[PDB]
Order: sequence, then structure tokens, then C-alpha cells
Amino acid sequence: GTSKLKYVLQDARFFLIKSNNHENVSLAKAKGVWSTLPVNEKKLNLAFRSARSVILIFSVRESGKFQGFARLSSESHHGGSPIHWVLPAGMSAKMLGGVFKIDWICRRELPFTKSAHLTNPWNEHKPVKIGRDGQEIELECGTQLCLLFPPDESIDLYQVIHKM
Ligand SMILES: Cc1nc2cnccc2c(=O)[nH]1
Repeated sequence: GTSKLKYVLQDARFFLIKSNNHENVSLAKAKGVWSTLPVNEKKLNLAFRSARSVILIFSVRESGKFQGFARLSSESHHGGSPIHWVLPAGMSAKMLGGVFKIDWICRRELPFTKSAHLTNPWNEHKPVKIGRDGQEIELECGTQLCLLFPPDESIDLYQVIHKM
């Protein structure tokens, strides 16, 4: 069902995550972590303290799809075991040092063709698939985008509701 999902998404904030490669999203799915550039790390930390749920919606460049979405369960933290991200050119491990813990809400794909009717007011009302890494998605657009994903029956949202 979709009712617990709607409860998790109620008054959430939503951010677009754009990865150049599939390997980093697969690591994030396996380890429940994500790291981003400092300019976005600061925005996510502010958002984490400001809202019941902060949702990251992931898309791999050139894939034509979103790969899933997840909820921040912590602010960024430093000093843990290094995650072996595949680092894009011009991006170093020191730049991705801040690690957020995330709980996946959906690990299934959504092709851009299914989200063509959704535009993001915070990016000039361009289709929601369009945006730089870290682009915030307005509440209604983001909620409808997350509801478009096929249900992920492997996930039990009871545990993430308790974290709100
Ligand atoms: C973990 C990580 N991977 C990426 C891959 N491509 C572009 C940006 C990123 C990023 O901010 N973080």
C-alpha cells in the first residue's frame, strides 16, 4: 500500500541527486550511505534539522531513469570507514568526506518518460528529471514524483516512521 509512504512524505523536503555512474548508487543501496559535494552537504544538513523527512531522489547520468529514493537518517559525519566511491574527474575523496546515513524507501527504477508531466517550480518549471546535483524539488512535485515509483515490497516503512 501507499498510506505509510504518504505519511513519510508528508511535509518532507526533496532533493535531486545526480550520479555520473551506477557504481556509487549501487554502493549507496548496499551500505545505506551517501556523500555529496560540500555545497550540497551544507544544504542537506540544514534541511535535515528543518523537516520531518529529507528525501534524496537518485538519477544516474545518461541512464534515462531514476534509480530510487531514500530518507536521510543523520546529518553528515566525518571520520568513519572510507567509502570506496568511484570518483568523477575533478572530485576527490576529501571532497566527499561527509557521510549521510540514509534509509532506502524505494530501490526500484522510474524512467523519465513516466515523470514527463511533473515540473519543478524551483528549477524554472523544467521537467523534474532536469537539474543539477542537489537541486531541491518543491513539495508537491517531489511528493508526486515519489508516488510514481513502483512499490518496493522489500521495504517496511514501520522502522522509518519511528525515526520521525
Ligand atoms: C558519492 C557521489 N557520487 C557522485 C557521482 N557523480 C556525481 C556526483 C557524485 C556525488 O556528489 N557523490
